[PDB]
Amino acid sequence: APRGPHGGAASGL
Amino acid sequence: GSHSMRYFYTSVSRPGRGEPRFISVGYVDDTQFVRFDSDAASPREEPRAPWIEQEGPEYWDRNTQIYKAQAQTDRESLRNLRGYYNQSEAGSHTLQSMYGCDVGPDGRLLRGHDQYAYDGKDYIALNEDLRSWTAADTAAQITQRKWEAAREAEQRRAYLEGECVEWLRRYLENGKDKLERADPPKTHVTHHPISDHEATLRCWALGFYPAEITLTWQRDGEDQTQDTELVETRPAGDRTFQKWAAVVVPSGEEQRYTCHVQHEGLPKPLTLRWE
Amino acid sequence: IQRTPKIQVYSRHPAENGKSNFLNCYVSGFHPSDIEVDLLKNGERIEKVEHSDLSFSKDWSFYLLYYTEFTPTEKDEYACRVNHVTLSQPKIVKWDRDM
Repeated sequence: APRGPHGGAASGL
Repeated sequence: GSHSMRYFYTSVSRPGRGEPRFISVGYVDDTQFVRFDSDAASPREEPRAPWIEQEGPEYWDRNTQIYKAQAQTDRESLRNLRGYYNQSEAGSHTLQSMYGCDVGPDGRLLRGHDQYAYDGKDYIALNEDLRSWTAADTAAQITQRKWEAAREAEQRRAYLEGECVEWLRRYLENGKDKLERADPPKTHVTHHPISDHEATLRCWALGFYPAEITLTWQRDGEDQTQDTELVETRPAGDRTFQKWAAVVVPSGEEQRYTCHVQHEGLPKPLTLRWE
Repeated sequence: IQRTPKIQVYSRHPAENGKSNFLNCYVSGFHPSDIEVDLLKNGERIEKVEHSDLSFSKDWSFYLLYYTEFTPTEKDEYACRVNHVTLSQPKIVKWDRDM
């Protein structure tokens, strides 16, 4: 299963 | 033996032709098992291997939400990258993401990966320690500083050591008939006259899985790397792979040439000759 | 920086005249991902050709498999025709069952 965005406003480049 | 799980994300901008397309494919070893495509009529994670079809509606729903969110995140990333390289809004660009885990026979984590490329070139990668990043250029250094500020690597590490390994273990269990099965190459040598004094010997390897294979020619027991034509390993469409290697040989000297095949489905390496 | 596609045209199984089989065109090593691939029977485009889901290699270059069911004969010529930004004209690779 893919990695979920639990962070989550900072996982972008 | 060793196994890997990998997700491959591709986001491609297309100014004037809508928002960027997001597509993800998931692999265990050389076996694709899921896909997602934002250009699909009703975008949803879809099964692409028989052993994943048993996952419940909760699985597909959760993962679908993850991909849609990721597509949005990637659109923001593409905007930022545009800025980082002083690029206009007119051109098309590509953001690729590749991540996952390698486990051994006991299912323990051997290695984690989490990296990115922009317009085909390495951009940033999580280091083997899963705690720090390597940036390829001054643009990626901005991403690096941002992710350090956010302690992003800790989330990546948590996935790689946790959920990634456990899902891979599960998939290996459920798909073991295929995923834990090596199919050895079927091999033969063909002979093709080039001219009165020369002919091609071509060594074939067909129907093998996984794709990793070593296929070499020797003349008098000496490797012929420079004089061997070696095609890229190619998919047959039935899960298996194909490859061949060819050498040009002087007429009458055919028996001095041997083809050597190494594959994990082969207990000992094969040695073949013409006829 | 762009990368031009490598192209291989080949059958799923060793070709036998009269026996059903699958004709493959494998395009790989290219960047960017947009690419157009046709399978040709005697110079004309084969309809409803399927392809794999877009994926890429460790060096970030893309690959796709295009495929269709075929029954090879000694008469019929098959080919793959590929277009990509890196190519000025379409590139045609003929199916040679020895390769």
